[PDB]
Amino acid sequence: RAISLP
Amino acid sequence: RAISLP
Amino acid sequence: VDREQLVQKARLAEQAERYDDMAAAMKNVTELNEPLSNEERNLLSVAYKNVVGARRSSWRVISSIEQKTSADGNEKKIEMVRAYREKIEKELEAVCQDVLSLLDNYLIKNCSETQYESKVFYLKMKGDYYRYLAEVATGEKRATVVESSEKAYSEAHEISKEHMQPTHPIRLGLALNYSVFYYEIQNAPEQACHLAKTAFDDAIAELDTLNEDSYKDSTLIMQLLRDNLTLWT
Amino acid sequence: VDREQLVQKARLAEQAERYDDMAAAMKNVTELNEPLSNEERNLLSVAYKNVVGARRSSWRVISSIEQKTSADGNEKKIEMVRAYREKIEKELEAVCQDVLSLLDNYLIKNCSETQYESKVFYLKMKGDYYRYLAEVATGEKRATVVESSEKAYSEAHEISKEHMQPTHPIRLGLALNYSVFYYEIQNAPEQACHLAKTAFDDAIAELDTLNEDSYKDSTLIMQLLRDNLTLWT
Repeated sequence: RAISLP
Repeated sequence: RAISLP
Repeated sequence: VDREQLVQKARLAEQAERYDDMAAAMKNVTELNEPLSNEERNLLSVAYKNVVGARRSSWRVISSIEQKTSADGNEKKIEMVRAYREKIEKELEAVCQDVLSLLDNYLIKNCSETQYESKVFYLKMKGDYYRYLAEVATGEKRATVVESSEKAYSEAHEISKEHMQPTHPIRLGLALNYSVFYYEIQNAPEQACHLAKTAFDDAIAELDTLNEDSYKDSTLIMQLLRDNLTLWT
Repeated sequence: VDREQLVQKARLAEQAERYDDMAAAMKNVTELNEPLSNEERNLLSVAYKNVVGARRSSWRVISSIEQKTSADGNEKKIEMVRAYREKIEKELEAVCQDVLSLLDNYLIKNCSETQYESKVFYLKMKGDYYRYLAEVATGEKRATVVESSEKAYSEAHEISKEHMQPTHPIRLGLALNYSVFYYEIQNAPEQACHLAKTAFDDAIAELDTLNEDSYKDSTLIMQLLRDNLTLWT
């Protein structure tokens, strides 16, 4: 759900 | 560039 | 040794996008020397299609760069791009040989006279995987695998013409791939167009022979035939 | 083969989407015990991010299926879904341990006092790869890797606060991942929000300090901070 660094 | 069966 | 677990493995591996595991499970199923159900056939095909597919896609990217840097004129870099291309080729060829061995020694061998669907499906795979070998082969080696590809498709087409309705997905899919073979591999655009147009036209003539079970799959392959035809003309 | 060839192999492998080959190349580069350029750091990071990424994605799919079939109550199926999850975990853990070893033995070790950017980058990776271990760990094993992740992010945060502008991509990217750690791993949503809001506000206050070489990476991360904030509230 939360997005980390691509 | 022709497409074969997926 | 539980055939149902191996199939379940294959279904799991497909969902987790682990195509080597999926291929290994389905190879193991095939090695039990008993016929494959329709679902099992597709599981085997999807698995190896992805395993070989990733190498085909890598080879195209690499070849494409090899071309540009080859023109650029820097050896050290060219040697390494070329070596890398070869490494991927060897992988690709090993996968094709693996599939072909399953096809020749298990799958095609164990089809009875009346299992037309399966014979066509498998002979088409045999054509496809020799075609994949053809994509990367040069010289005499290319000629050999091209002949083998042609002989597999040719036989599959005979059986399909005689025993399957023009709208049958497997027959349509063979026409699709066989025509692609004609165009890209044999550089025979006329023959390729003729095959795709005939297959398309014949399916249209007998359009009412569609069962709701096949409607979606047949109409979609038909679009692909037309798409290829539009491109080729 | 020269350092230069290994780096070029990494670039080729990246274009071919062969992330194992990319990781192996960059691993060899690291083992030459010389610092990594900016491009080389990113190459190392993108490589392992994809290698581990494919396992994390597979683990989530399998875990999600395990929960549904677990509820279903068929032991044979449960056992093998479970075993499959464990097999993927072992792979994922091996990849994380491989990276962490590179970070501890080579990359962080070789950072001089003034190489602040490098230190933060590497300590952020250290936090990330312990975080990935924490994703699949339970019990005391989980507690240990969570401590380790926290330690790495924490140090990276002190160095970035002291030595980098609020708009610096690497500082922003750390605030992003560290806040995710707070939310998903520590189950500390207030701490998560505070970190992401502070980092975003601080970057906006000093937004005049973007440089034409970094604005793009920096602005992309600011969106992501806000995106997470929106979701968390």
